[PDB]
Formats: sequence, C-alpha cells, structure tokens
Amino acid sequence: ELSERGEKLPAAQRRDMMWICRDGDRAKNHLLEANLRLVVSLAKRYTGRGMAFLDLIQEGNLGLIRAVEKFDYTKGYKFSTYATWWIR
DNA sequence: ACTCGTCGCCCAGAGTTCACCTTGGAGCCAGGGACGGTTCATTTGGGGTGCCGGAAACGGACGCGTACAGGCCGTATAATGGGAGCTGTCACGGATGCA
Repeated sequence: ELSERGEKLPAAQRRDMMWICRDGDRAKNHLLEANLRLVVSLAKRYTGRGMAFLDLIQEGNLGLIRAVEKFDYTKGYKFSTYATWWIR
C-alpha cells in the first residue's frame, strides 16, 4: 500500500517491516517442513496407479502450500484436520 | 410210223430323213395421249418470344436464447518417515573406491 501513494519510509520505519516480513516467511517455511511428514503419510495411500510415489509426494506438498495459505488459526482447530482435505 | 421248233424268206409298213409349201409371228418403227415429278404463286393456323406484372416459394442471413463440457473452487475431532524383489551365466578389460 505504501509503495504507491505513500511516504518516504526511513530506515528505522522500514527495517522493522522487512524483519517482520522475513520472520513470517521463515515461519511459513518452518510450518511447511514440519507438515511434510503428514503430506507423505497421506500420499502413501495412492501409489500403484497412474503416477509415481515422488509425484504424489510433490502434489501433497503443493496441497500443503495451498492449505497453509488458506489456513485460519482463529477457528481453534488442529492443523492436520484442515490440511488433510487440501492435500487430498 | 410221223410234227412244232427252228431255219430262211417275202411283203406290208413306218417313222425317218430329205427336201417341198404356207403363215403366225418379233420387232420396228411411228404416232399419240395423260400424268406426275417438278416448280412456282399463295395461306393464314400455327410456332415463338421478351418482358415484366407479379405471386409466391425458397434459400439463406441474422439476432438472440439454450445446453452440456470442461474448468475452477471448496469441504475445519484427528488423521505426521514404504513395500518390494528375487536375484543357479560365463568371460573379461578395466574403472574405482580403499587399499
């Protein structure tokens, strides 16, 4: 929003924004790497027809990325229950 | 004691060839119609036509609805590292990981 029709952000006011953005991206990556195990556990069930195990795994990672993007913690629900639908 | 089978013989004839009159014709030419292949006048019953009036089918154009086909999107107790594959060959020149 500030990029166009904003203000010239000083170093003090911009470094905080950059740091919190990087922290958020790092947290997203951490959650992805944590839930990859659920991804592979879910994807183990569709082998033997059509595609390969690695292809199924990568599709599971894509679904996990989508679920992480569309997750909502305010509902007070465990992440696996929501992510299973997207992975499937 | 004797003839009817068979021999020549003698005359009528007959149809045959020679060599004679007649007389129905083959053409042969002349002459004279009527007739039809031909030509030339009509003759107006009929073929023809161009054309748009124009009525109407018709073949397509055009604008606007409808239908499945394929595509995108989402489902909130929990669900967190995998099946498997069958391997009795022989030689061998050489790279290559560990000697």
